Amino acid sequence: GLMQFTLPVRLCKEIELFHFDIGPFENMWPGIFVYMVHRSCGTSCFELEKLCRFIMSVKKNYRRVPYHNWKHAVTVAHCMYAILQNNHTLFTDLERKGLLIACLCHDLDHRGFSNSYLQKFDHPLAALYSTSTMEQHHFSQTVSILQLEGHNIFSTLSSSEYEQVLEIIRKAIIATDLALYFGNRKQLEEMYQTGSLNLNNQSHRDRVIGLMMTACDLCSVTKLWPVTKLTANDIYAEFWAEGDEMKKLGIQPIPMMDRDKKDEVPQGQLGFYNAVAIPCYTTLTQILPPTEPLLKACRDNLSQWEKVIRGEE
Ligand SMILES: Cn1ncc(C(=O)N2CCC2)c1C(=O)Nc1cccc(-c2nc3ccccc3o2)c1
Ligand SMILES: [Mg+2]
Ligand SMILES: [Zn+2]
Repeated sequence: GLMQFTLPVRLCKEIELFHFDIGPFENMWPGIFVYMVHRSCGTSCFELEKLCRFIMSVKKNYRRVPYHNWKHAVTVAHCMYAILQNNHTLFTDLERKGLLIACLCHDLDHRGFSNSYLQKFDHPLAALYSTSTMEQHHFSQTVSILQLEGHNIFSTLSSSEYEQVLEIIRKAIIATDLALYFGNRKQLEEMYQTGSLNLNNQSHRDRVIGLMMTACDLCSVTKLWPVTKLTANDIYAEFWAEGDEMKKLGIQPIPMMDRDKKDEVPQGQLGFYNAVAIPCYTTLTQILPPTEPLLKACRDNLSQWEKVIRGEE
């Protein structure tokens, strides 16, 4: 009850910044996450014994893949923490509880393959969930872990509060389907420009939490250049393995996934920064002004990729 988590000085300060890197010491990631829940939500919102057991079960259900691993889960949760901390008064007690858990759980049991590859492979998950395949599975894995003995971190919520938090978590995890991001951002852009955006409209909140989820999920593009550049290696390690599996099924992969077209990576990052990242953090900064450091860091990284192309690195 009086058991406060404390970080070493440099972490205590740097963890409040959007561009914080959680570091290569795995055994500290759980304490980093509790620290973020305690400061974001209160030291009262979860039973520590249940939270710790929830976190360790969630960790055990991430796989040893190069990118969509336990470190991605905690990085994405840290990005959400930064947003919530910079937008204190805009979010309810339940949204703060739900969204950090959503971020930790958002890629549970990811095998390092896209929804596309599952569909072309004819994976059982593709038959069970026709759209947002992996994301309905991640949500499904989250409920499973929540139903383990001694793992219900929401035990002291009412029936209605419990259904609300699981609904926040479900929508939050589905929104990490980047196929859904494009229309969600276009609608938020229109609603912001015409002035119809209303944070008391529940369907409007849903959309704003969706864009935050996309923003946190993509947050490798908002780190310092060395973190961004080295995360891109892990991202492409998975992409190229998927490309290999596409060729094994008799299908030429898109160039993004073809390790033969490794040369085209820098131009591919430009496309992604221009088509996805910059629009995402632009719309997010318009709706939530204090998230502007994500946009600025993203722009800096775009400029760094332009320098790679111009043979300056
Ligand atoms: C940095 N980052 N962070 C998350 C993701 C992402 O999309 N994820 C889905 C699971 C994480 C990415 C990312 O880089 N996406 C991306 C998007 C569109 C195109 C390209 C691209 N690269 C190419 C290289 C050579 C030729 C053509 C190429 O096209 C790359
Ligand atoms: Mg995902
Ligand atoms: Zn993710």
